[PDB]
Amino acid sequence: KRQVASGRAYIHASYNNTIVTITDPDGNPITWSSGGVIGYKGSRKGTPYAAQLAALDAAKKAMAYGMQSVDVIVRGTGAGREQAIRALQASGLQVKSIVDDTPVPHNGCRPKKKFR
Amino acid sequence: PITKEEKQKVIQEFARFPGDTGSTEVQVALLTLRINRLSEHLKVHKKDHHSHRGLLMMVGQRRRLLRYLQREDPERYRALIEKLGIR
Amino acid sequence: MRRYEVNIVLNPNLDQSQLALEKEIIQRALENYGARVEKVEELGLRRLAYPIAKDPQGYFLWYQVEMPEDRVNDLARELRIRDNVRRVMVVKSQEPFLANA
Amino acid sequence: KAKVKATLGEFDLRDYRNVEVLKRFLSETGKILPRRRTGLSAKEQRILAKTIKRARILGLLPFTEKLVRK
RNA sequence: GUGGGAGAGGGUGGUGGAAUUCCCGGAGUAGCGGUGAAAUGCGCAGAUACCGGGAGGAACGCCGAUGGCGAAGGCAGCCACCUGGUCCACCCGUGACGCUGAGGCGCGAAAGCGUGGGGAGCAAACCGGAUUAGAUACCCGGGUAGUCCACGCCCUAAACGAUGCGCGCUAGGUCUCUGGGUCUCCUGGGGGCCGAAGCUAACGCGUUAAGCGCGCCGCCUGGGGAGUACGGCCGCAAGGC
Ligand SMILES: [Mg+2]
Ligand SMILES: [Mg+2]
Ligand SMILES: [Mg+2]
Ligand SMILES: [Mg+2]
Ligand SMILES: [Mg+2]
Ligand SMILES: [Mg+2]
Ligand SMILES: [Mg+2]
Ligand SMILES: [Mg+2]
Ligand SMILES: [Mg+2]
Ligand SMILES: [Mg+2]
Ligand SMILES: [Mg+2]
Ligand SMILES: [Mg+2]
Ligand SMILES: [Mg+2]
Ligand SMILES: [Mg+2]
Ligand SMILES: [Mg+2]
Ligand SMILES: [Mg+2]
Ligand SMILES: [Mg+2]
Ligand SMILES: [Mg+2]
Ligand SMILES: [Mg+2]
Ligand SMILES: [Mg+2]
Ligand SMILES: [Mg+2]
Ligand SMILES: [Mg+2]
Ligand SMILES: [Mg+2]
Ligand SMILES: [Mg+2]
Ligand SMILES: [Mg+2]
Ligand SMILES: [Mg+2]
Ligand SMILES: [Mg+2]
Ligand SMILES: [Mg+2]
Ligand SMILES: [Mg+2]
Ligand SMILES: [Mg+2]
Ligand SMILES: [Mg+2]
Ligand SMILES: [Mg+2]
Ligand SMILES: [Mg+2]
Ligand SMILES: [Mg+2]
Ligand SMILES: [Mg+2]
Ligand SMILES: [Mg+2]
Ligand SMILES: [Mg+2]
Ligand SMILES: [Mg+2]
Ligand SMILES: [Mg+2]
Ligand SMILES: [Mg+2]
Repeated sequence: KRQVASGRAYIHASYNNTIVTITDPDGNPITWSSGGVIGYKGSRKGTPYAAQLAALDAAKKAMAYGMQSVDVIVRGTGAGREQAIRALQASGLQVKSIVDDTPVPHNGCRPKKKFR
Repeated sequence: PITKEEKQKVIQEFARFPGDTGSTEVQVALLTLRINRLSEHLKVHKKDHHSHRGLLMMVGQRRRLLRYLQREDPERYRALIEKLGIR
Repeated sequence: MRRYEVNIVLNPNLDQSQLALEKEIIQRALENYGARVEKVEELGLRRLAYPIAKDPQGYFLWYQVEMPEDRVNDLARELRIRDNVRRVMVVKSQEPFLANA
Repeated sequence: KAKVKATLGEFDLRDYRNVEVLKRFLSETGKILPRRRTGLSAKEQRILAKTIKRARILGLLPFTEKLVRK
């Protein structure tokens, strides 16, 4: 209900899921969407389809919240991490800056044994 | 460190004649100075083995030049020793 | 003694009496710890890369010194205790390596 | 796709305090450039390294930044 | 001796950013996580995703290498301090002062023990979840010792180049690290690759010998039994020789 009209769009992708968060330019969220937000259940969540579906969905939501100008931040490198951005470009919102933020350590933390 | 005139004191002090930087006298004083400084560092910094090793090799040096002096010129060796207090 | 460089970096929102007092206290610290001034270059106000103390920028002084040995570290502990100095670095001087010359 | 020290002044490598030059060797993210793309030598590069990290500690140069496009 | 140099060699003090976790705060719902697919697990006491603030511990991305240092184990953020080794140039000084080294003596990854500290992530044992002939094993979710620090033990290993140290001889080419030079090139010292002669059962090695020689040490004598048994020494123990 705020009537916002410009803001941050975060994509987040693991190979297990995708999550979009629309947010306002000082960082507070507006709405969000995910793989299971749309009814998708299992492994089916880490597809590019649901990536699309979710982007479109959160975009839709905020677009009814009044969103227009949207500048993107992608964290994570994953399955259809692309298809999510590739979707919400064609959402009708206007993608302003696409930025890749996938956060990486300077080597601090011993990783789960899966991971090396 | 061991600075330069910090060395010159010693070299000019144990010289056999003007200009000698190389004889057993000079060599053993120089060496022995280096030795005592290290013992000073290794008093604290007990934890440093990689310096300690080098100090072993160093006293082994000293000792070898000494066996040289002794076997070759006994008086000058008793002189050098009672000069440095050691052995 | 030995040839050192000091960098000091402070909070840019300091007024004149403040920045004065800071500088004075740095001087009185160098004196007090044995260090002498070879020269000064203070570039002052500039915009950093990452925020230091929530601040987008900072105020830089550069002081090239000569001083005793052991004392250096303790001197920079005295510098660092300051609340408006958000950073200090020291180095021994180096010869100006000219590369691609 | 030119090297760095190819177009550049012939300059002090061991100076951290000066950014204007030092930056020219970092990517869009803070990453210090590899040899192939820096152009310099092993002792050079080894020194460029230490200088950069020194300045990164003075906040003059960045530790890392964000990647645009994508 | 003097002049110069490279280095993640060691030690003590300090300090910087990313990241994980956790606590506080805001905004915001219905899921998150995880797999081959799942489930346990966590989420309305408000998770995940997001923005700000704090606490703490460990480890230092890019540079980074087919690279460097070290006797070996081994050594990567940055700054300072204490320090070992080593290379080159000058041809100055001593005058065989050398090599090797049974025995001793000391250092020696990881794990393990002892007494204190500490504890983010990981994680034997362990508690659970699906697989599915069956987990008690691989896959998933928890998790304690341990991992870290100080002090004292332990002395092992594919501790490997499976190649003991030292010196002298014996084509070259090529790639590189680091000094010196009159700097297309030359000349020392490291690290690789191809290859003369030569060696080798073959593979292969070949101025970084596995070539030609000398010196000194260690070691070997079919496989199993068996690195066991007895004894001795060391060790709190586990255990080691
Ligand atoms: Mg999934
Ligand atoms: Mg658009
Ligand atoms: Mg080091
Ligand atoms: Mg919260
Ligand atoms: Mg449910
Ligand atoms: Mg429940
Ligand atoms: Mg935070
Ligand atoms: Mg805590
Ligand atoms: Mg690498
Ligand atoms: Mg090794
Ligand atoms: Mg040194
Ligand atoms: Mg001569
Ligand atoms: Mg003569
Ligand atoms: Mg022995
Ligand atoms: Mg051990
Ligand atoms: Mg251990
Ligand atoms: Mg036990
Ligand atoms: Mg313990
Ligand atoms: Mg875990
Ligand atoms: Mg089962
Ligand atoms: Mg587990
Ligand atoms: Mg091997
Ligand atoms: Mg063996
Ligand atoms: Mg061996
Ligand atoms: Mg032999
Ligand atoms: Mg050369
Ligand atoms: Mg040259
Ligand atoms: Mg060579
Ligand atoms: Mg060669
Ligand atoms: Mg070959
Ligand atoms: Mg032949
Ligand atoms: Mg033969
Ligand atoms: Mg053959
Ligand atoms: Mg040989
Ligand atoms: Mg052979
Ligand atoms: Mg038999
Ligand atoms: Mg045994
Ligand atoms: Mg027995
Ligand atoms: Mg007993
Ligand atoms: Mg055993």
